[PDB]
Amino acid sequence: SSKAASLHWTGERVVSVLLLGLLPAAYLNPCSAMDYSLAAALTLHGHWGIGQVVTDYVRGDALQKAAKAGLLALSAFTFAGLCYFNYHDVGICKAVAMLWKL
Amino acid sequence: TTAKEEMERFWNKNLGSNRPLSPHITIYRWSLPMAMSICHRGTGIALSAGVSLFGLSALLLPGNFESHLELVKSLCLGPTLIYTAKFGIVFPLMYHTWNGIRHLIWDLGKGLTIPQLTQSGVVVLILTVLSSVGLAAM
Amino acid sequence: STQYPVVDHEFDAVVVGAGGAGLRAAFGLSEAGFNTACVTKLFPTRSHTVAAQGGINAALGNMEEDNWRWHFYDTVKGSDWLGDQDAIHYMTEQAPASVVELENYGMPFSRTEDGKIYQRAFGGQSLKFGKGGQAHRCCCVADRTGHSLLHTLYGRSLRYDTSYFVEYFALDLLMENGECRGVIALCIEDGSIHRIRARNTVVATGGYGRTYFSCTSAHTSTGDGTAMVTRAGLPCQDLEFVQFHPTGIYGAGCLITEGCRGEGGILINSQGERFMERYAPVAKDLASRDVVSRSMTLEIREGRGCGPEKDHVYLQLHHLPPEQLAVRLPGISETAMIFAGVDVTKEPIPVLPTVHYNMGGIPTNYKGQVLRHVNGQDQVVPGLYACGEAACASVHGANRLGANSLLDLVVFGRACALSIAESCRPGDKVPSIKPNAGEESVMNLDKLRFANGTIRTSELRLSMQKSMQSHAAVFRVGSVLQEGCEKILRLYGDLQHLKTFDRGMVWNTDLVETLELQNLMLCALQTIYGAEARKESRGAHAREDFKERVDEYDYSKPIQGQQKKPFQEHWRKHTLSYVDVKTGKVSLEYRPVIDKTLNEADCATVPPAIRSY
Amino acid sequence: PRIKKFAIYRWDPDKTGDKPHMQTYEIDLNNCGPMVLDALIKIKNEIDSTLTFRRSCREGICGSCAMNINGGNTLACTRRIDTNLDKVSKIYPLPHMYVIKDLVPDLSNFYAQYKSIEPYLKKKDESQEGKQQYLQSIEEREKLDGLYECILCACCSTSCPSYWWNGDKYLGPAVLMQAYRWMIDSRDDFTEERLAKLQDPFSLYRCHTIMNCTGTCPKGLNPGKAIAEIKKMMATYKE
Ligand SMILES: *Cc1cc2c(cc1C)nc1c(=O)[nH]c(=O)nc-1n2C[C@H](O)[C@H](O)[C@H](O)COP(=O)(O)OP(=O)(O)OC[C@H]1O[C@@H](n2cnc3c(N)ncnc32)[C@H](O)[C@@H]1O
Ligand code: HEM
Ligand SMILES: COC1=C(OC)C(=O)C(CC=C(C)C)=C(C)C1=O
Ligand code: SF4
Ligand code: F3S
Ligand code: FES
Repeated sequence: SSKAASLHWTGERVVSVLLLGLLPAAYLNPCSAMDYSLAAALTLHGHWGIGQVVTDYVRGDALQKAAKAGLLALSAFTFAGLCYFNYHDVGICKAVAMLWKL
Repeated sequence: TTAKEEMERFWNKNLGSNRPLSPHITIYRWSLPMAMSICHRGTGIALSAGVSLFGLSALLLPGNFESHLELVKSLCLGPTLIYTAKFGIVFPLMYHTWNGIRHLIWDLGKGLTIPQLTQSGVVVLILTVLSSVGLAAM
Repeated sequence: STQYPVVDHEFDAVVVGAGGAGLRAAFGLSEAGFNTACVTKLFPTRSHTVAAQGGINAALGNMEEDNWRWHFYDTVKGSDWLGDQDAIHYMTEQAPASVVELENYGMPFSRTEDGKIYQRAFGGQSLKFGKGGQAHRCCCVADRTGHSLLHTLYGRSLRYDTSYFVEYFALDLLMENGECRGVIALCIEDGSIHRIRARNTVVATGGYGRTYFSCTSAHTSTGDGTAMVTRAGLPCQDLEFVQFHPTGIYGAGCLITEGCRGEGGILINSQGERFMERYAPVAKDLASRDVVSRSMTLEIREGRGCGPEKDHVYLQLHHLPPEQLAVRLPGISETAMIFAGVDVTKEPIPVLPTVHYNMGGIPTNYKGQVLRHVNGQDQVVPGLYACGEAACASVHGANRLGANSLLDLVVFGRACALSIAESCRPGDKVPSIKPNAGEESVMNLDKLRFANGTIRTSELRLSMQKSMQSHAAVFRVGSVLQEGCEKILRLYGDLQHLKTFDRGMVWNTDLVETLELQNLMLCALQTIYGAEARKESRGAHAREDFKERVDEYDYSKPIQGQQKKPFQEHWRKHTLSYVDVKTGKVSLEYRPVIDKTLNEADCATVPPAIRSY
Repeated sequence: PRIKKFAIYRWDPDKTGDKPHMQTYEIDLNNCGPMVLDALIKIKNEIDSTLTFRRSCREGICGSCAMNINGGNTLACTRRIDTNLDKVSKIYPLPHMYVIKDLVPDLSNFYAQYKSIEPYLKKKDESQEGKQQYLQSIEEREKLDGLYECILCACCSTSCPSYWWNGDKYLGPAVLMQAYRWMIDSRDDFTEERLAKLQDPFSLYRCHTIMNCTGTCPKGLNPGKAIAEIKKMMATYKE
């Protein structure tokens, strides 16, 4: 049968190592590219993360279903908001930089 | 009777009864690992909240990032506060980062022994502090 | 009464006890297609067989060439000829198939380089009929064979439709006109009463070592099954032959497998002598349990103890490679440390002969059917079987050969299931039951439930244990024995002055431990009485008055010109005991031991010879 | 004279309106055994025989003792009492479980869970079973050491926060490790289907590698280390 649970588990580890290689990468080479992939991994990883906290603590078909739904929203508005920022603004990298020499 | 029917019987019997649940978190002995497990969540949660707040703010609030920064520069920013706030942000990120590396190593199936466990915990804790103070001055 | 509503269940067969024997009997009955119920007062896996460490005997021939017949010989001899040879034939011939069955079920046996079950040396087991040398047929799972045997059997049982009544206390057999109709039990969870009736009942309730003060057995070994048979007016056999195990920590009485000795370890007295070489040259440290302990127990008398009060001895393993004690005796290293605080790899363990196994129990057929004695003849009790330590098919006779009990468990557990499968069909008419069947049991329950007497259950039990410990130990004599009988019959009287405190319906361990006391008493009465009457020395039963092996003939010298003593003139016979539940009066009789095997051509009878290792 | 104080959880199902509470007992350690179970048995036989708890082997291999002693799940019969008369021992039932009475928990779900992984040997061809001993090199056999010694006491599972919150769908350490026991037995032929049974979000994946299970096993075993081995197998088996 399908190995959905197992694949999702691996998926998480993968973006976990990816988001691990990005932080350094983004320091050594700040650029618009980095700011996007950094937004992708940052939001995905976080989406799957809160996901686990939800399935863990929210008991009931009613609630979990909703919770998962509201989580997806927050994630969507989060990735979009970050991409907006990278487009119509400084970009997370330069924002961090700026924010630091302050 | 099957495994499933046995489970159904179990819940039907206990939920509908005056049987109390024995205490847990209130009595179980805290351990470094258990504590560091909690913090991983807490930080992951706090960290995600921050990132979301940065992205949503970028969509609803007016002005560019600079309008926001200059906005803070002219806020009497005390040096022994700009560093504090800068540390508070670096702390949970670093902790979660190092502990996360530890978590990954475990998935490879390494270091899963009580002895090895405490060592790595101490290490992860030390690296946290170092990289935090370190970054709060970069 | 009727304050306890009763629930009526109906099955094809019922098994009381989920130890090795019970478990094997239960799933074997289901595997055969019978709607089987299995009543146990403990979670199956908590059963005593889990504590078993040694191994299970079987002439598989993995270590060297072997012959189950040599296993047969060794066993009948080790019984001091009080063992029924037909049953011993059945057991040793079936052993190989029974052990391979366990391995095929998934038992994680320790392996050899050929990838076969690893077997090892053990107490008095030879080759070529006591001529070919030390044998190696003790199959084992490291040092936790019992634990693994019970778990794999339990696991295997999950595969079938057997209804397991967990944590249910069997009160009495449902008897009707000399025929068994099932059992009546107390559901410990809610205090309710259940009458599980069936066409066949199998009793595999274990032994009753707890009748004593110091024993290797669990707090749950209370002879509850023996007591039921006794309450039905049925006989119990050879209850006097109580096996004292050599190695038992001076402390709590916990056991250190005899496998230690078979693996290489030795026994040492205070002076440092390997006495088990003085009392028995050839077999030495690795001889019959009854002799080896009789030795040590003696050395303590001469004044050669190995600790403060010089009351015990010292088991050694030190000279064995630290790795070997890790691959062969890892289980004893743990408890040796935990209960003694020792590093076996560099120090000998403190052991002392303590009660261990019960050869006596419910009289059985080699097919597991319970026997009663009528006009000096055996008679099968319709719909009633027994197997395991609680049973006395008597394959152990006057003395159990080490590693033969786990075998017994599996073999006769299977035999019971097979005799039922071969004698009837699932769905057959399940016997009627009077609407008041079990009333006596419930009343006795209700009685102790609210007992407002003067003696505390624990107080009484303690009186019985220390009395047995002092009057019926490794050595005995009429004086010491008779004082014990009246001493124990006195305590039996006190069962009416007992005080209980807990009075709820849920988990009344107060009530059950008391019910268990009633059971332990019936067993002690039969043990001490049958012991006083047996004026001879055979196997574990050693009398100072009579250090003789009184047989039909004098098997030392020749036989032909000699005359055969009348049956009631010798002691080569099983003791049958009864007791008036109401007065505690012990009456006893005897029946012959079976000497013929199942087939002279395939396995010859072994005539009584002189006892020696 | 050496008096030791004992605070013990209590609750009578047959005492209308009773509510969980601690009852303290005192015991002269010179008139007692070295283990916690000895104390329990002692206050059971002399002070209050209404004190209920499971026990049997008092040797540490049956698993009947499982209970929380001073914040830790272990075996009362192996955990030696703290001779520090200044400290008062705290005995509670296994964590987050329905109490039937006093120190006695309902382990029905626990057992049921064990049954669901089919803890027995499964061959594709059972037509020849019972006639010959299956072969297994001592190498393949060593892989079971540390797995088969499980006593099923439930200390581990009952110490896992994930089992505390989702014990209904999360199998727990104890069961997971036995499933692993069967997964790596060279003689079993259903490895692939045993892993497939864990393809959902609860059975296995509620484990977040907290490690309390391993940190509390009375037998020094390592459930967590085994849960991780299953996880690796789960992400690399084919079909
Ligand atoms: C004590 C002991 C014995 C032992 C051993 C180690 C120890 C510490 N090591 C052995 C070894 O290495 N090799 C060997 O050949 N024998 C060894 N032994 C002796 C042997 O293990 C025992 O004789 C045997 O295990 C007894 O098995 P059996 O199946 O007959 O009995 P049990 O496991 O003790 O289980 C009793 C069952 O009956 C149920 N029960 C008891 N009373 C009731 C009541 N009243 N109502 C309902 N059920 C009841 C129990 O719950 C249990 O399931
Ligand atoms: C330095 C890079 C990072 C690494 C290596 C990393 C690694 C991990 C790992 C391995 C886990 C799984 C833990 C488990 O098994 O339960 C995890 C969980 C999580 N992470 Fe990260 N992470 C990183 C950065 C971040 C960031 C920046 C955020 C914030 C947006 C975040 C938020 C979370 C959350 C919310 C969880 C869920 C924890 C839970 O299951 O309760 N992580 N991370
Ligand atoms: C991350 O895993 C953990 C939890 O989630 C399952 C907890 O709730 C908790 C509990 C905290 C409060 C006291 C209920 C702990 C300690 C933990 O380690
Ligand atoms: S692993 Fe350890 S704690 Fe968990 S039941 Fe098996 S014995 Fe107990
Ligand atoms: S505590 Fe649990 S969460 Fe995993 S490691 Fe042990 S199963
Ligand atoms: S009673 Fe058996 S393990 Fe503690």
